[PDB]
Amino acid sequence: YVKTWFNQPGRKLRRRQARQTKAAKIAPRPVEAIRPAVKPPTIRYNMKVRAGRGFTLEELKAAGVSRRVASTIGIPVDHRRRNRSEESLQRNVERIKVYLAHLIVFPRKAGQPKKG
Amino acid sequence: ANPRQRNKQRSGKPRLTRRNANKKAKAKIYGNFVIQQNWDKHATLRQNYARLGLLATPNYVTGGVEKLYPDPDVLDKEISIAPAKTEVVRQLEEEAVKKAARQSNKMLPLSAFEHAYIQRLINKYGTEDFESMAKDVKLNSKLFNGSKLKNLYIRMKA
Amino acid sequence: AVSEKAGNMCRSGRMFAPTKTWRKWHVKVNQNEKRYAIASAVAASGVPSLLLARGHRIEEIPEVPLVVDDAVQSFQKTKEAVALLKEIKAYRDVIKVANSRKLRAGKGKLRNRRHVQRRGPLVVFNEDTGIVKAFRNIPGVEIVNVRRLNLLQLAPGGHLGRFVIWTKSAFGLLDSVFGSTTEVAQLKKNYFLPENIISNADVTRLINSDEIQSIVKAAGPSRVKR
Amino acid sequence: MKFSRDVTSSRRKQRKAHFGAPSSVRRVLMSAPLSKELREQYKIRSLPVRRDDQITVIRGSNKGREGKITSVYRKKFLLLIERVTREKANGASAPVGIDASKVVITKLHLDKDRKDLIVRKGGKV
RNA sequence: AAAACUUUCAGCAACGGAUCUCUUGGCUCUCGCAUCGAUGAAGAACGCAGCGAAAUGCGAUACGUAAUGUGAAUUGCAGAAGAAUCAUCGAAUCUUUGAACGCACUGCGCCUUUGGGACCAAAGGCAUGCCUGUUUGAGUGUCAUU
RNA sequence: GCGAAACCACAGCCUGGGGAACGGGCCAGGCAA
RNA sequence: UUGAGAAGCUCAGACGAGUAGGCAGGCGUGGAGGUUUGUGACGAAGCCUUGGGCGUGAGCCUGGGUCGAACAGCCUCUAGUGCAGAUCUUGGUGGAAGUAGC
RNA sequence: UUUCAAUGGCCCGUCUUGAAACACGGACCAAGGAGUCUAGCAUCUAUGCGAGUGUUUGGGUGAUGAAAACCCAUCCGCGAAGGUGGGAACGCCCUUGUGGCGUGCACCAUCGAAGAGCAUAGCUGUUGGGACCCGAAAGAUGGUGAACCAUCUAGUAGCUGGUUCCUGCCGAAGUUUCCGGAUAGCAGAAACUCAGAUCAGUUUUAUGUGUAAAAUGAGAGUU
RNA sequence: UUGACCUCAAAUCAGGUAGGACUACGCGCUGAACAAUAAGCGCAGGAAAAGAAAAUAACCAUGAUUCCCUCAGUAACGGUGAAGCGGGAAAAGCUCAAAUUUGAAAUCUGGCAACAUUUCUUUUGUUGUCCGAGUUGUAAUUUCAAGAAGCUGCUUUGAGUGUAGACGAUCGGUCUAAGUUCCUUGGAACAGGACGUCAGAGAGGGUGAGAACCCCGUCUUUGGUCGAUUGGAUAUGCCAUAUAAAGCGCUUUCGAAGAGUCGAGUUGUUUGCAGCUCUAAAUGGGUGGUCAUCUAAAGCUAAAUAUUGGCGAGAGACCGAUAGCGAACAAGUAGAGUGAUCGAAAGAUGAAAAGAACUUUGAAAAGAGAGUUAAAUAGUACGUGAAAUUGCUGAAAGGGAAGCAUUGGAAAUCAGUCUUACCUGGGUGAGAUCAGUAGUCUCUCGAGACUAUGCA
Repeated sequence: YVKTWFNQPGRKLRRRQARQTKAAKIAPRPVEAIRPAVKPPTIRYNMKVRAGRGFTLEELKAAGVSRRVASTIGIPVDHRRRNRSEESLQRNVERIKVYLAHLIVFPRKAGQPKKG
Repeated sequence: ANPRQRNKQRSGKPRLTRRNANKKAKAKIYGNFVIQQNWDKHATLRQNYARLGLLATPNYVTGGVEKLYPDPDVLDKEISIAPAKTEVVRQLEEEAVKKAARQSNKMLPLSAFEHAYIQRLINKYGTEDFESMAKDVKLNSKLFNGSKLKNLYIRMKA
Repeated sequence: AVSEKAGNMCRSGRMFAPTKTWRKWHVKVNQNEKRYAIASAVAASGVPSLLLARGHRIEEIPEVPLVVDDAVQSFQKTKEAVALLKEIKAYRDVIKVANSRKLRAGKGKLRNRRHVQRRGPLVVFNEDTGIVKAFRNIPGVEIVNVRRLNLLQLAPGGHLGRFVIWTKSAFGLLDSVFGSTTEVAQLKKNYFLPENIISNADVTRLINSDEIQSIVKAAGPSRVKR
Repeated sequence: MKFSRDVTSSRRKQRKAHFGAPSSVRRVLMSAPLSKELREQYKIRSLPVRRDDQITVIRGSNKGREGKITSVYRKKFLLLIERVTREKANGASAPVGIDASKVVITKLHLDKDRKDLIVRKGGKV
């Protein structure tokens, strides 16, 4: 049982081509969703900062975005992560606020029945 | 090699060919017509998003971005938008305003049933004690609450 | 490779040591070795002797390194490139490569490897506006960007001294893509050009200078009589 | 140089295509040039051969001698020319074959389909 | 000692099929795509060409028809002049068999319909399990029920 | 007239001695047509 | 005095068996990038030949005869690279033998 | 070139055996035909960088094959954690030379208590992997009509037979000693320090055959 | 009794669906050698499986799964041999059971009727009615991330039908530059010389030898054009059953949570899993370190990943007819075997068949003349035609070998031949790099190439 990496330049170009069709389908929105900033859970890397999965419910409510719409404007949700330190709430709320600063939202046509 | 591959190589039937291989050609843009018009057909999406004033990824680039030329107390605060660095972003933003401008009439009128429904309540229980008029049941057939009765009162105005 | 299913001396047998696809095909070189080999490759394209000695027919080229202005990047027609090449007297290279188009020797040509010929001049540009589609059909003339110079194109066959025809915009970027022995290339991070074992590479000047020839002892005969 | 990945550059695959081609693909492989004055009259370079087309042989032992095309022998890529023959042993005539890219078309057989083909390729009569 | 015979070397002719050249083949890697069958698949057998030895192709509409094109050839001959041992292809055709299906495995049937010129023939179906439903009847049912 | 297989380094006078068989080749010999 | 392929040229002396084994320089084959502005229907490759040469040698260059479409020298890259044996694999062919014999 | 004349020369390879004797293998010719591919380790050398080092998981990019080249983000791996004399080299001289006066590297003696790697390529070595090639009854699974077939299988070997071009240099040991071995020894290969220094399958002189101190030669000793 | 409801059956009762094939990748059961190994069996897809924590961890804590890199040949075990961490690729979340709609089974298949609709007269729907299913529970609702209910006051909204254009995707046709000019050899010019042309086209192939310009193509094409077939958006027309339905907010009211399962003893298999013996709980239960985390026994789910098969495609420092597949061809073919199985050998005339008329001998087979061809030293036993091996001829040699080596001789045969040039003398005509000379061209005054003119 042996594996060869001859398709390594083939697979990389397939991935790039897979990104370009995604960009074609969804033009204005970025090819990647926003991710939060979290700290690795170990004494070795705890002083580091990296990306998370999504923004917890305290990070959404504090920033001012409901949890239902957040999934629609590209902000992802992590029901499992929680905020134990306020610096973790702060680094990710401002991460949301800077995102909503640059976020153009296209209006959608809405059904308007004659009566009500 | 295989029997199935080999019998149709000897036979006289033409091979079910497909001239599909178009290497190096990118996926043509559909969706937003504005960006399609300003989409260079040769540049990569990281290059075209940048040239168009759009972020391809709000998350950290995991690699080395091209250097073509030798380049020389707050939870209540809100970020006062981001001015567009390109015309094309302003084109996208301008359309957002106009689309919202058309969809401005979010107030709904009333149908006949709830129209006479609100008159019957209004002319009997005044116009201020909405809780009391929600407490009555002889005229409040559907047993609306005070909150929805006020909404109907506002909606009937215009 | 061969079919893994398919001794060595028997007819219709398993030849000794079945060729295996996991053989080592690609070879690692450190980057700072690759930049050194390519900075050296670029340096040796400015020395006319190493260009003739590689077979380049540049006996009438006005100047080495040969630099043109930015108007060559806006060419559109291959008549124009031949028009320019023939006024810089670099067309001897292309007329050499055309006459050198033999048919390969051996079982190579049975394998999509039909023809052979020399290498002509190399045109190093900075912007694509029609230069790449102008010169490309000219036999041998290869066009490669300044920022992605390739050792198989600056040192073909392993031999230094390919005839390069720079452009003005490309030549001016050379101070930024390679750097200097003191400063650093703006485009290649933290990269300094190599520093040599010696400064004056001409030894006959080192030896036959006064500062040495004034202190050496007497000279014997070059050939001693028997 | 080829750049499309839809085309191939293989001696083995291109020869497989050439000799594996059926007649409706062989009718384009057997084309012929046009005479210089006729080439510019219709502004077209080369047209596929056709029976009853007046042609002049340009290459080979039968260079120069003109005629028509009695029948196009597609399965071996040959043109049969009247009066361009060979004396067999038995005194009969085994007409030699000429390839379609050697002869030159002087007078075409004007069919309704040929006229449309001429005007289809930006030409005129 | 010459011939004969034996031996070496050269010329010439056989014998053999190496070498050299190639090459509609093999192998290897990458790449794109998602598609069999109870509406009878894969497989098998028997057939079929103006004549085929294999070989492909095709199914009594047999080396295929319809349709869309191309526009004059098939070719060892024949053969017609919308030709074509052509291409495309969305319509019909698609022998006996085979998961293989009436029972059997050659034969023997059954049922219904069509008809022939009451009987017979042809066609259609007549395989099992399971699922949803419809009708029919029955249980020693539970009742219901004056 | 039709016609093998086995076998095959190459051969084939011995006489003696040749130290290790040496005779099937080495040296002394005769023979050797 | 021209004798700097300084990896060159030149001078002097001694020395030379060889298994196991250690070290070094080369010759040859297929293909690969560079090159000879290389060779080739006025004859490539191959083949035979008591033609002529070169090298200690592996090997090489050439004449003649056949032959008919390709090939090579040089610098590097590379590997299914060099045969007298293996009761070696495959094909061919003899003696045995016109024998055993039918 | 064939042939003759005179002088000569026991069949080649293997194995055996000091050696042969041998016993093997060899009817002839052509072609095929056997240290290879790979991961790990250590060594030597070459190169790049050097308290650093390593782009190729991946991303960016590459219009002229785009599986190449070119570029770098976050990790990560491997590293990183004082006197005395003898001394290489140099200066000052100065009776110069001779030597002295010094400064003293690497290192070694002594008293003592101012990092050198990492990565790539090669060579040789070693361990695995089908493992230089060929050859031992198998066994097991599953089938077919005790037999037979197909695969697992590149099952197993200390053994057998074979393992392919040239020249040049060096060239043993063939066995002590303890104990299948670790030693040694011989041969090399490198690094050192000295010829004003040590030596010798040497010979004398002489003291009591040994030992110690003259000739004859050779540069000798270490790791 | 009637007749309901339950069961029981049958029918050629209508509408269905299952089987076999493939098997590279994939999910299970099962298995010996030599190891979840081959095999055996079972089931699938364009991927399969897995999957939104009864998951880590002890941190400033992370956050579905899958693959890659590292962690790491590490811990642990006793050589076997991981997992968090970290860094990358990709990302998307969800549906039930447990609630009384109870002020109204609000849900659904099937028959029939019209309305439509189409990759499509071959598809797929709606409306209406009737019948069944269903109260032993079908919809809405809610899934722990919560949420239900009352309240409040802000923000919201189509499972429609067209048309129109733009954009894309797949199939099809189509548009597309220049030598076959002169000279030589050849059967043939595609060659060699000469003069040209095109080039977004000097890839490759064909063509009577090496063709950018004769032919197919190639480049433009990361496209014009004409058709059809669809996809997600935009624009706009019409219709909207909204008395409705959501999000956030506030709660003096609430908050259901999957059993022969977990767990224990015990026995097999390879820690889990399986049988057997028992068999639970409700701040409980699992797992880690009195704490932290998680919330099993029900369900789905893209993409990242695999691919010796299938439908095609592009290439290669690959093999080049004893090779590369067993098969370049009649290749799993002939042929061998009762059978399962096994299984080959075999490529090349020439540009063109011009494949040898005809005469003649022979019963023919064939031979001899003769013909074709550039060539028959290409005659279908057909490219080149090596060695072994055999026949004929010429030569020398030839008392039980041969064989090779040295030295010659002889016969036979090749090597290689060269006075010719140099110097000097004169005459004769010249030219020039020379003119007690005149111009142009490219360079850097004078250095070249020349054009006149005279020949000192």
